[PDB]
Amino acid sequence: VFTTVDNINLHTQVVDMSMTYGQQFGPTYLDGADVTKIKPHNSHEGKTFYVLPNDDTLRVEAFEYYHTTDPSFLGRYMSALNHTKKWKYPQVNGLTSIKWADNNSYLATALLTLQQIELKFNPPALQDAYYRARAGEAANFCALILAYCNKTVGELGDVRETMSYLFQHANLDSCKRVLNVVCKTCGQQQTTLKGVEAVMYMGTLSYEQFKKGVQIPCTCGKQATKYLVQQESPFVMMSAPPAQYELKHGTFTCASEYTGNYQCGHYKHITSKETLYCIDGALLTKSSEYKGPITDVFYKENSYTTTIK
Ligand SMILES: CO/N=C(/c1ccc2cc(OC)ccc2c1)[C@@H]1CCCN([C@H]2CC[C@@H](O)CC2)C1
Ligand SMILES: [Cl-]
Ligand SMILES: [Zn+2]
Ligand SMILES: [Zn+2]
Repeated sequence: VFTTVDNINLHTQVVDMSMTYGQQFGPTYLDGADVTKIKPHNSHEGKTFYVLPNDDTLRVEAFEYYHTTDPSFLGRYMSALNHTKKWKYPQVNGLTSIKWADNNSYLATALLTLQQIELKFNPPALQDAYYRARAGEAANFCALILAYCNKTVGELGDVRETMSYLFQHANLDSCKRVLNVVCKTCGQQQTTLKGVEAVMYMGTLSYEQFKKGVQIPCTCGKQATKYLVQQESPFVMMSAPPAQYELKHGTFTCASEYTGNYQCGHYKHITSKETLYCIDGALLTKSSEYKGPITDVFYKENSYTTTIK
């Protein structure tokens, strides 16, 4: 029998049927399933089991693969894998999606988004899982996302919360956003964001509107105008409270629709390819135009410098 924490460095161990896996190894999982209360079977010899990082070597390996120090991570990860592996991951419109189960609509929408933006995860667990998931095997990636976000299967989620959590574990250091807020009493004031903060915004969905200028409260009492001075990033995420919004073809990359409230709701994913495709888990519907309660819109960027002198 073998044990590991990353499924990359494996360790050979001893087969003894009298003691539960929990008494010999500690908490043990086989392909997600909690076998801690189980004693070893004759058919298990040679398989790979996961265990918690109790050995100092396993601590190091788990940190290098998952980029977290949380001891419970693996536990949570494995618990999530017990469900994500049962889900169906149909190909829909050239992307990997999830047939609806366990309120996963936010997860399916985040999954489709991740497959359409240029992102480079730093943790190897995530890089490996990402490439597997882009090809259709997305159980591990979804379990890892649930784990990194401290969400459980069935638990309610926000697509923006998920994307932001994950961006933290991505190489966005080269990203840069220069803004300029212009109040008529306070004057002009410029700011520069780098990293994760440069690729997200909250307040408006329209990126063209962010470039033209958006009204925001100022402390003096007036409304100030914030406009985008410079964007250096592979993508940009714009969020806003759900509202009826008209997605025009060729003007965005993809978008999150949300119907419902803080208690109960359902997420749909819209993407602009050669026309507007609406991916509701395993369901797909095409349309030339789309109007819906949008809350996230994702745009592609390379380098932008404002024309406002
Ligand atoms: C009722 O939804 N309102 C929302 C909201 C509010 C204010 C916002 C302000 C923004 O900045 C200007 C940007 C985005 C905003 C989004 C979200 C969007 C939909 C998904 N989440 C989940 C959160 C966990 C659980 O409660 C289920 C819903 C709620
Ligand atoms: Cl409802
Ligand atoms: Zn002011
Ligand atoms: Zn309800």
